[PDB]
Amino acid sequence: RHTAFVIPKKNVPTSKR
Amino acid sequence: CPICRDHKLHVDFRNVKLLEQFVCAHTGIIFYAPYTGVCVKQHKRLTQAIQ
Amino acid sequence: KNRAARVRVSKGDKPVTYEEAHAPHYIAHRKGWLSLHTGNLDGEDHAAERTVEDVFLRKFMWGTFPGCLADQLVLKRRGNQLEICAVVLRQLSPHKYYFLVGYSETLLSYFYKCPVRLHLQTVPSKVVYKYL
Amino acid sequence: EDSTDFNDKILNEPLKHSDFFNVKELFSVRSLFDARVHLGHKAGCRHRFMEPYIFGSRLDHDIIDLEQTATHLQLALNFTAHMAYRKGIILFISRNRQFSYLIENMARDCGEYAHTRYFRGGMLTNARLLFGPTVRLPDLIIFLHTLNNIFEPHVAVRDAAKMNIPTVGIVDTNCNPCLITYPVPGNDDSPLAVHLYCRLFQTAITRAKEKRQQVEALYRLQGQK
Amino acid sequence: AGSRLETVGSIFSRTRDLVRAGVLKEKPLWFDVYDAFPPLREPVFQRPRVRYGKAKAPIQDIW
Amino acid sequence: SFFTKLTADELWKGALAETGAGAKKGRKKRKDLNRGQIIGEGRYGFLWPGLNVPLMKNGAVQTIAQRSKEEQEKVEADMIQQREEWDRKKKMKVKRERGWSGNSWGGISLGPPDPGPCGETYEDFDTRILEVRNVFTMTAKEGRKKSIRVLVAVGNGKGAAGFSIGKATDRMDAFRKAKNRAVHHLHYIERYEDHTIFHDISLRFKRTHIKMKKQPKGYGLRCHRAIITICRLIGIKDMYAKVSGSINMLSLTQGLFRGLSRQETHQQLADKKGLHVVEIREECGPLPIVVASPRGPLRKDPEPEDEVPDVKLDWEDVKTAQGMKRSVWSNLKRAAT
RNA sequence: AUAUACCGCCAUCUUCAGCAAACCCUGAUGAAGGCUACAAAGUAAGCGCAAGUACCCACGUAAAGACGUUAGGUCAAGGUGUAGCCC
Ligand SMILES: [K+]
Ligand SMILES: [K+]
Ligand SMILES: [K+]
Ligand SMILES: [Mg+2]
Ligand SMILES: [Mg+2]
Ligand SMILES: [Mg+2]
Ligand SMILES: [Mg+2]
Ligand SMILES: [Mg+2]
Ligand SMILES: [Mg+2]
Ligand SMILES: [Mg+2]
Ligand SMILES: [Mg+2]
Ligand SMILES: [Zn+2]
Repeated sequence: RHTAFVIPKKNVPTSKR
Repeated sequence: CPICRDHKLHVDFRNVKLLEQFVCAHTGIIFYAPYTGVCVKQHKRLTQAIQ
Repeated sequence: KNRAARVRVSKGDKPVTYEEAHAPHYIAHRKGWLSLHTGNLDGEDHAAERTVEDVFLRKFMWGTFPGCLADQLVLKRRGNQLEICAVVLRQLSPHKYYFLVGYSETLLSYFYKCPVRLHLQTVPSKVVYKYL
Repeated sequence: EDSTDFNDKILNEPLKHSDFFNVKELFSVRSLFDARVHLGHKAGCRHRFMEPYIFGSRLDHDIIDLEQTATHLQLALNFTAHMAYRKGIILFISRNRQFSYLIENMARDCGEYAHTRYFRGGMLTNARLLFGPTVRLPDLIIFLHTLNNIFEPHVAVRDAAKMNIPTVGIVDTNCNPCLITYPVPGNDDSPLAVHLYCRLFQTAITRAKEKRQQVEALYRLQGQK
Repeated sequence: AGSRLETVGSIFSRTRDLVRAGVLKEKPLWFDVYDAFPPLREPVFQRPRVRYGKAKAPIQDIW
Repeated sequence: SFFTKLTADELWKGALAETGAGAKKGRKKRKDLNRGQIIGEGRYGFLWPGLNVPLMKNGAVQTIAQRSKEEQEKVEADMIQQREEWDRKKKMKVKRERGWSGNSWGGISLGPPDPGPCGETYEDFDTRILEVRNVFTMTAKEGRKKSIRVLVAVGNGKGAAGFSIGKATDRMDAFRKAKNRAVHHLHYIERYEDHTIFHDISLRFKRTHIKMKKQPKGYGLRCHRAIITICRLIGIKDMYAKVSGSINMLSLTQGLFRGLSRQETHQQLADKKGLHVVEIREECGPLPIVVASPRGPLRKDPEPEDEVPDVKLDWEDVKTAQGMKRSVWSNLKRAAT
C-alpha cells in the first residue's frame, strides 16, 4: 500500500511566558 | 475515462462546446487519446463528431 | 536513575499540576501530605486500618466521579469524622454532582460506620503549574 | 481625500528636486582634502573592487580620487537626508574602537541609533526572535567603518542586504563595496576624516528633521485657513 | 517579506520585482527615494578574483 | 482483588509499549473506553432519578425504577451499534491525490505557507514537495540516528517562486521548516507573454546539465517531472527541457532557478543594444512584429552581419534537425502536463 | 513462555555537565557545521548542574543528579500485550 501520508498538525498553545 | 464517467456528456456534432475541449485552441489539432485519457471508442466518436 | 513518582521531561507540551511536578524528596519540603490522621504519630495505633481505608476512598471517588476529578483527593480525619476534599471540573451538570454527593456520603458513612462529608471545589480546567 | 494631498505636498514634493536639502553646501573637495579623506592604505592592501575609485599610488600609498568622493558623498548625504525627512530609523555602525564614543554621541545627538559593539549573530535576520514580533528594523544603515576588527567586512553589510535595508558606507582602499548601496570612498582611519563624516551626516540628518517640521507646520496652518 | 537572496540582483531589483508580483503589499520607505536618486552603481554582489597570467591592476604611480 | 486494579492510563501505557528499548534504535493503537459511557448506566438497567434519567417527571419527583428485560436488550444492542459506527468511521481511508508515483512524496502539495506573526499571509502561494530523504548520522551514545531532509518549492503562479531545504527528526516538522523558509527566499522569474521563457537556456550547475527551449503556445511542459512541478509554481505553461549528467534533485532545483533568474528580456536586449527587437512568426507571414524598442536613443548603424556566426552548437540539436536522432523514447504520447 | 512487547521500581557511566524545542546563519541551499571578550554568527524557553532544603553552621554529610549508554535487572511484588493450558 501507500505510506506517503501527509498529516498536518500544529503545536499546542503550551509555549507562553 | 472523462467521457464515459459522465453519462450526460453526449458526443454529438452539434454539442460544439464539448468538442472544442478536445481540440487545441492554438493549433487546431485534435488531441491524441492519451493526452486527455479518453478510451479508443470515445476518441473515434469525438474525431468523427469534430469532423 | 530514580523513577519513583517523577514526571519526566518531554517536549514542553505536557501540562503537570503542582503535586505531579514534585518528586518524593520534596514531600514535607515543598508539598504537603494528601491525607492527615494520627495513625503515624509515635505511640498511636491503627495505622494499617487508616491506610487501607485511604486507598479504597481514592479508588471509589475516581470511579464514582469519572472524568471529573481535576486533582488528587485530600483526606482529613478529626475525631470520628471523615472529610473528603476534591477539586472537580465544571462539565457535569450540578444536578448530577448533588446526586453523587448525597449518594457517596451516605454509602461511605454506612460502609465505614462514621459521619462522612464531601467538599467539592470546581475549576474551569485542570490548574497547570508548568509544561514539562 | 486629504491623504493624497498630504502625501503629495509632503512626501512626493521633496523627491522632485535635485538637492532639496542643499547638502552640497556642507563640503567641498578642499575641505575633504584638509581632512585627509584622500589618504588610503598601502598598495599591498588594495581591494580589487576599489581600483575604480583610486586616483593612483604615491610611493606605494594609494590616493583616493576626491572628485569621485565628492559625487558619491553628495548622493549618500542626499539619500540620508531624504530618509531622515521621511522619519526613517537610521542606525550607525562601526567597530573601530577609537571612535566608538564619538559615534555613539553623534547618534544620540541627531536623534538616531548607534551600534559600535560586538555584533551578535542574527540581530537583523533574526530580530523578531531577539527583540519581539513587532520590532521595527532600521530603514537605513550607515557604516562609518565597513570592516570588523579582523579586517573582514562587517557581518551587518551582508545581513542588511538580506533584509533589504539600504546601506551608506565609507569605503577605504581595502574595503569591499559591492553590497554597499551608497558607497563613499574615503579615509576611515584618521580622526580628522572620521570627525568630518560625523559632522556631515549629523548636520544632514538634523536639517532634514527640521525641514520636515517646517513643511508640516506650514501645511497645517494653511489647512485650517 | 522580502527575499533574502542577497547575491541575486540588488535590494532594489528584488524589491521592485516582488512589488510587481504582488508579493510585497507595500513598498518600503526607502524605495521611492532610491528610485528618484539612485546610486552611481547598482549594488550587485560580485565575487573578487585574483589576477593570473599577465593581468595587472590599472593603478599608476603618481610622479 | 479490588486493590490490585489500576487506572486506564496505566493499563494503556503498559500494553502499548510505546516506551522501551524496542522503540529506541529501530529494534497497537489506544482506545478510549470511557468515550460513549453515560454515568449511571449499568448492566441491571436501573433508572436513577437525577443521574441517568430526569429528576422530575410531570412536575413530580421520579422514583427508583428498572428497565424491563426486553427494554434493556435494546439499550445494550443500541450501544453495540453505536460502537461499530464509531469504529467504522476510523477505518474509512481518505482519498489521497498521489504525487509522481503512488508511494512517493514528490509532487504532493503541502498547502500555503503558514501566516507570519505580524498578520502576514501567503494564501496565493502553493507548496510542492520535490524530495524526501532519510539521512542518518552516527552518534557516540545512541549510534545510528535517523533524521529527515526535505526539499520543497513554493510559488504563486505569477513569476514569484522559491525553494528551501528542511531538516528535522519528524517529517511534518521538516515540512513546516522548509515551506516557511522558502517564502523568504523568493526569486522573480521573467516570462515571455506569461507562458514561456524569453530564450533558450543552457547551463551547468556543478555536474547537472539543463537545456531549456522556448516554445509556442499549446506545446505544454515536456520536462523532467520535477521541472514540471516547479514550472507550474512559476507560471510557465510551454517549455521543453532536457536534464543530463547527474540527476541530483537539489542541484537540478538550484540550477533551474539560476538559469531562469538570469535570463534577458526583450526590453533589456533593446536597451543594451539600442535597437528594435523584431519578432517573425511563420503563422503571421512576413509581418514584422516589434516586441521591444529602446527607451533611450535608437542607433543608426546596423548590427554587424557576420557571414558565419562562431557560436557553439549542440550536437543533439543538430543531429535532431538532420533526422539522424533515433530513439524509441522520444516524442512519446503522454498525458497533458 | 516471552524482561527481545511492556508499565511499575532500579543498576551503570554520574567520584559526570550536559540535554533541547523553536529560530537564525555558514557550506554554490551535500552529508554536515556555528567559537576567538582589544570577540570573527549565533539567540535560545525548558530540563539537569547550581541555588534552596534536611541533619549540628555559611562547613561537611545526606538528598539530588537531566538526555542518553548496556534490547542491563526484574512477567516469581503487583499489573499487563502476545502466545499457550482448561479432568
Ligand atoms: K524495564
Ligand atoms: K511482573
Ligand atoms: K506476561
Ligand atoms: Mg541511586
Ligand atoms: Mg582604513
Ligand atoms: Mg501503488
Ligand atoms: Mg531490559
Ligand atoms: Mg551545603
Ligand atoms: Mg547519594
Ligand atoms: Mg543540587
Ligand atoms: Mg536482556
Ligand atoms: Zn471511455
